[PDB]
Amino acid sequence: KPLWTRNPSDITQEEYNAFYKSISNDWEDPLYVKHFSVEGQLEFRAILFIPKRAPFDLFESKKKKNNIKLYVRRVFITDEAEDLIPEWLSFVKGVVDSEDLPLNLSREMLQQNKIMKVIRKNIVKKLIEAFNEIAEDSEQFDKFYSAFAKNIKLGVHEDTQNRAALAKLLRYNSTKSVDELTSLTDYVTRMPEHQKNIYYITGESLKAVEKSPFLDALKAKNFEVLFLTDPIDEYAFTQLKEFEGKTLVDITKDFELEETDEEKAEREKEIKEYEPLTKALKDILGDQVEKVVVSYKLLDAPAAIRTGQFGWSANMERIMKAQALRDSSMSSYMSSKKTFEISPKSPIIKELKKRVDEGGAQDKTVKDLTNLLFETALLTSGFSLEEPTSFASRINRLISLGLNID
Amino acid sequence: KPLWTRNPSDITQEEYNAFYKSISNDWEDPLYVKHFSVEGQLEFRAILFIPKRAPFDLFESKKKKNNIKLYVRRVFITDEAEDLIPEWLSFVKGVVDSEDLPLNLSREMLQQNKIMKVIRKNIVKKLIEAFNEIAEDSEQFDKFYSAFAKNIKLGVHEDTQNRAALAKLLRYNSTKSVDELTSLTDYVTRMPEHQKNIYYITGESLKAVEKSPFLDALKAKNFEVLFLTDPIDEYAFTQLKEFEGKTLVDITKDFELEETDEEKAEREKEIKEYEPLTKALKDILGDQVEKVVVSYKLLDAPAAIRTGQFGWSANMERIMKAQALRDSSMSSYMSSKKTFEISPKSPIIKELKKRVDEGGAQDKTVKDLTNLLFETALLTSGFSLEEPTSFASRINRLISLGLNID
Amino acid sequence: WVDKNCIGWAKEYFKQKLVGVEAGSVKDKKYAKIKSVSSIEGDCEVNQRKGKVISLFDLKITVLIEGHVDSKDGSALPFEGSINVPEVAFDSEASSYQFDISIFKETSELSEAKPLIRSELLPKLRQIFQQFGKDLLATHGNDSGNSTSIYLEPTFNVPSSELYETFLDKQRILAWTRSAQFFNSGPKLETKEKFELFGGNVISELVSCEKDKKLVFHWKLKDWSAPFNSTIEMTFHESQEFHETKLQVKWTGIPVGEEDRVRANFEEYYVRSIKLTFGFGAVL
Amino acid sequence: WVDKNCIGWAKEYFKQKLVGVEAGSVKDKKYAKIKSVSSIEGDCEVNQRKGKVISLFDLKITVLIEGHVDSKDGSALPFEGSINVPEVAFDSEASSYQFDISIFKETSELSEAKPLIRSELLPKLRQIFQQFGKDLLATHGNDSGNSTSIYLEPTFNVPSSELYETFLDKQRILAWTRSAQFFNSGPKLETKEKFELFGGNVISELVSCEKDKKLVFHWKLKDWSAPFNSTIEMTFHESQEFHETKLQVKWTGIPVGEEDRVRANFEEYYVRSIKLTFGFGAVL
Repeated sequence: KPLWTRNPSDITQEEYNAFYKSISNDWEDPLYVKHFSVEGQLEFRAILFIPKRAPFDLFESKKKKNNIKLYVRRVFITDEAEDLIPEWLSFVKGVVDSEDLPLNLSREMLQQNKIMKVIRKNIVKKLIEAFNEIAEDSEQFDKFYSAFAKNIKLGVHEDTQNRAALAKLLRYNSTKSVDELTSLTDYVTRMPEHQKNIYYITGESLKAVEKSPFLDALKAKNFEVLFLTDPIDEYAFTQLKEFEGKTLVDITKDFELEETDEEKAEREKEIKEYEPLTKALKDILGDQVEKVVVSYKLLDAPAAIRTGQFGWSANMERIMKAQALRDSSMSSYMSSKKTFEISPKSPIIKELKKRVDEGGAQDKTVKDLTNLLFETALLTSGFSLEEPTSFASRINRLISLGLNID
Repeated sequence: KPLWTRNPSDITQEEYNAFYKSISNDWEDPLYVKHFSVEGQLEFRAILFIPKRAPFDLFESKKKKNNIKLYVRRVFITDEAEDLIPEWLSFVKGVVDSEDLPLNLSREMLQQNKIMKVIRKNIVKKLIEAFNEIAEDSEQFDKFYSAFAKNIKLGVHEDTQNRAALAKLLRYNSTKSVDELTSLTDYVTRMPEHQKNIYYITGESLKAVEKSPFLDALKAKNFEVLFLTDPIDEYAFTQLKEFEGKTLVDITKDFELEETDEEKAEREKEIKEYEPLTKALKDILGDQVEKVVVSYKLLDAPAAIRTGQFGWSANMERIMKAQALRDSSMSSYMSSKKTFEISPKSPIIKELKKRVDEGGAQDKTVKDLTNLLFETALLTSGFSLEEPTSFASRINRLISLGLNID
Repeated sequence: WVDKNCIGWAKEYFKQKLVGVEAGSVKDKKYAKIKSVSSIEGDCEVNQRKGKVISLFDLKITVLIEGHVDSKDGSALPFEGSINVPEVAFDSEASSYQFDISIFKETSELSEAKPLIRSELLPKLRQIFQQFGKDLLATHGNDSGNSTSIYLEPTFNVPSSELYETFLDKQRILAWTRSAQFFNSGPKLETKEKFELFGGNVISELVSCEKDKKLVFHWKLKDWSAPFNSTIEMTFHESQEFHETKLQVKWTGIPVGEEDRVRANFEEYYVRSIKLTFGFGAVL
Repeated sequence: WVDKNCIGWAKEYFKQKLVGVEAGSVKDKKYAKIKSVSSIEGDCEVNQRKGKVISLFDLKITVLIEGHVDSKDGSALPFEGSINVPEVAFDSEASSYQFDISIFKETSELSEAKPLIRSELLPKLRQIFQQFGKDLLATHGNDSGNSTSIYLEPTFNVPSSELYETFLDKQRILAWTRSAQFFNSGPKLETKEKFELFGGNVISELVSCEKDKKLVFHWKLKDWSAPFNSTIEMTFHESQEFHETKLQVKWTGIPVGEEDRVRANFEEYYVRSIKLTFGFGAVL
């Protein structure tokens, strides 16, 4: 008698292990097992295995050796079932046995039918339930995440009816969770009552975002910010757009941070004094930025580059510009729009305001310093310079003036 | 009467145009035609067409729609034979008729065999001859290049029998050919008698390569250097490794420049006196660089970052860090063995050597100055920065000292 | 008679039930109402092969909603939006229905529009979807030409004007299509202009256009019959709070044998290609 | 017979002809000589189907060369190298042959090695390849188990130390293979240590190794028979001119019907996987 025809409550763990060792060439114990059965008018018994790592051996690469095997009335069909399981979910193994599949004339091929799509949706929802059960065991969930984080993020990006269900499996670091990977539910439960947005920031690595200047202000309000380290998590974040009524806000892009009415008055009475400075920065930067705005999303940073909305992020622009087949003739310019954000509580910005109040808005030294500030803001924000020669010359001038070289 | 059964001298242009518009879906005329016939030990008649632009439409995606049609004894066989033409060459159109090809029982499908390999070699060599003929008239050659530069570069990177043959079709800019795309033969033609290395430099765009400092000294000795812009030129260059006996030298990595005996004798006396400065640079940088050598491959830049030998170029590393397929757990870290090259002709290096002579090798000012110099040199060399917040803070500190901020 | 296709019956039942559902009254401070059902895609079949009446219907629903919410000045700000559920099935639970609710031209003053319909409009749709299965099993238990229309709602990360001029710029159109044939000397598309795309398979005709608002084309594929000429209308709904555009596409005149082929061809050659060439949103 | 398999005859003819050629005399200051033939892959058959004798032989040749060049200060410096001919066919012109000349541990003081081979040894190889077809059509015209050996030469852009420790670090091995099974708890591979790779298909055992210069393993495939066990020998070479590591690999004991299979498996799973995971060279 086959294993999938028995009750899972009467099957030992060693039997599942032997079944995995027979159907899979891996020697390690499968990280999780899921034997379930759907009854009613359509019946199928599926045993699914979650490996401890990515099954990327591929001794027969580019040839179809799909992991999920299909059985029709306890008869093996083939190993070319591709649409039975999504490609992003094509990392689990196991078998599924049914009796209502509309096979071909010779009963050796299954393609172009809708009776298999409902079984596929049942498989993916049962795999979601299995992942949720794995989430109860943190020790196994750490291995599952460190093995299939890219897969779960691609699944969040691809699927729609399971996007909100798969969003609960996302584990990231944050300013208050630098030691362990926190979840979105743990974030919204730790979120203050007045906060209404889930703030996140992307970067090339954790070391780049651990000291990013876009956090300080959000740390002044004690707002927790999620950290994104892979180039694939943005694909899922731009598809989620919200979680449990709390929308996702990327602080590297242009956004609004609500403040009190007294704070609004204190900021509107202070921006009106920096209008000539902002106009000078705008007409000296040209078309490099859309606007130079006095921003209060910084505390000690003199200036920063905030990519205007409708565009990408810093890490997103970095991962998109390094694609050879994406654009080779400079046809994409959506992410070219940026904003020059300045913090009025910085001594450099106050000195620039005093200088433009004196009337030296068109001074060569002020123009050079503003251009160098724009370049270092592009640098600290995560954008490559259009020409490092000007930045190098300005750095050399600063060093020469520091070493008393005239 | 089929066109491949007639002589090419008796076929006009309109017949070729009609054949191309019937076998393909394009409404425009083909860029070049090649109607040839081999009657030796291998007998086959091949008609090939070069499209004006890259036919990357792929309206019926994910299905076998190979470009070159196959005919056996004036009988159409199938449209799934993709092994007849390489994947990099799978952009030309046309038909190939033969009589010695073995087929299946019904003679509608072809399987793997060795007889098709010689036909593939004949096709690729005749297409190389056709490209060389296109090189005679530049009016169409510029269109062919702007259409299939990536294709020809992937071809010269992949193939090794026709690697030197495909190298003749490479057209790039240089320090003396900024107005038009020059060839490698035209480059070695203008090569001086004392130069035996084809120097090339890669970057993210032409604007950054044109103003790169690595050319300055190379322009002092009247040495022409080629420019590479696409992320695929580096691979084809490291696969070529030589052209007409002239070895390819990537100046972004370490190399040896031509110099006389008196030049070596005059440079060793200047290197020996800067040895404590180099040791201070080395033991201050630590892990970032493997060695600090007084390099003469620069003219006026105070410092630069040169990738340690046996490493990768700047553009190659920038693209490989963005592949997003194996970067888990930082699997690619061998390029971290950089080298800090310094030019003692600049006043900055002279002042640093004077400070070291005074005994301030452990001063914090020297330390943060050389740190900032290292980050700006790594920036100008074409590499990304780590934790740029400290770099921005040092820049702001120099700005504050420039603005007389107490 | 052994198998009964009830996709049209399900469409009529949804158009009868989903319409008129209101979250309150028309005079309330916060109010919403489903104007009409835009599209009902999938399949709804009833089979008697197993001897017992079973319904394995796989359907996806998309409706349009109109209402008004509160504002800071005390006035009622109207809003138009869409509500699409990607899966309704026989085995779906009452709390398993995922509702993708979106507001066209979303603004901060419309932020209260999303939770409202989440508290008074969602349970009604849930119970309607739950009763749909029982009504289907109780009803069908015992024993030019005709065209159709589809609805699409792709989300692009691009301003409305940028995408509008991208859908008109001949050079950019040839860029994101890689095969284009224009019969006019004009640099950009104008009213009453025909052009061919995708190796002769696509033949479209710009009929009407509004500045960053609407684009109407007479789309037709080469294999269709002569009298079958479809009409596609694209409406731009760029947002102001989150700043995203949602190209509302109403595609009528499609033959009954291509209504699926026209869908996957759009999400790949009209949505994915633009997001790959110009980068108007992350896509793989 | 009308059909004559001539791969072995071509191999022995090349082994009898390619050896012995020298770029002058050993007494000279610059000398080179083909030591032996490394590998001859492909197929060489003579068939009769078109009313005349034909031979559509498709072969790829690789040989080793030894010699010495002149130094700048004192005595001559010896050098080892390899010559790769990727194509020899019936339609190949005398000047159509391409010769990939490589020198192990090549440096500046060795750069003059290649032109000599290009001035004395290349025409000899050209005329030999030309006369090969003539003697083929003249000779074969009209009327433990047996194992073989192959030789490959992959290129890697990495110092020899890192590439050598890559084939020994169990963590790096599991990284570039993504499937590994070790029986010993040691962190680094040691002598007489067996381990499993590539989903139970690859059975290897490190039998001998030197410091950054040699790596000898006993290679075995699962579908192979019991008394069939292959021996792989890999040698590292750090060139001071190209600044790469040309790891020459030699397989012995390969079954008579597994040569191209193991060649492709090594070129894809051993070379390309390392060049994409660790970046030890270009891959596309």
